[PDB]
Amino acid sequence: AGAKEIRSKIASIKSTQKITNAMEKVAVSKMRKAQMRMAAGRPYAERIRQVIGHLAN
Amino acid sequence: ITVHCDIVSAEAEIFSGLVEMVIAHGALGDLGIAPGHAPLITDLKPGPIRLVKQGGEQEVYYISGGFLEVQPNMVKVLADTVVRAGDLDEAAAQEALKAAEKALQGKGAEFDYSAAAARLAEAAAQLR
Amino acid sequence: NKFVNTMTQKPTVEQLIPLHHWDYLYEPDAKSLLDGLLVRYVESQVYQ
Repeated sequence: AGAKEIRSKIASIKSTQKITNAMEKVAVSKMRKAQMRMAAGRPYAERIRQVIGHLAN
Repeated sequence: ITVHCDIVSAEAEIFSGLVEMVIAHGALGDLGIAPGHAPLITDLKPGPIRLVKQGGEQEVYYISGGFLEVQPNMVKVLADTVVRAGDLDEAAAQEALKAAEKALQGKGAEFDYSAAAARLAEAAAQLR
Repeated sequence: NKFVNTMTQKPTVEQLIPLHHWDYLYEPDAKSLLDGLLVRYVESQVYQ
């Protein structure tokens, strides 16, 4: 048809681009929360491995 | 006069520092551990662990059971986040069978492997 | 998946079940203790 429909499509795609840009930083923030939780659970597992090694030998 | 006590769980640390006396509820009776105690591995009951820090400070953490490992220069408490038990231990297993409510199990042959893997391999490449 | 770095996730398969001058004062029997610790170890590896 003309310029009016194209201008509406541009605004629609622009509104979507703004949130996917924000969601990238939200994913990075949640990645850091998951990485600290990975480190917090290591001492328990390594110590249980150290006990079973002697308790079996 | 003090040892390095570390109360830990599969998810995170509960305590870490220097202590003068550690009081625990063992599976065969209560214990009182102080510096230089002999090597000891033990099963813990669900209840509060009392610690004494140099001097007069008294930490009282509630633990749902676990394992106490002791050595003359280190005290490790491997706690549990939940209270394990034969009914709870079996119920979660039965609920994991029940949750897998599959009308038709199938065979596992899965001969469509390449047709599905290659379609997604090509599609995933075009997107980046 | 394993976290190689912030830009690389590696798909992996890890074996779970099939794994010096003093001894412990085992309160219960050492067999009873080994049975419980091996179960806690496998659950912890799955959680990790």
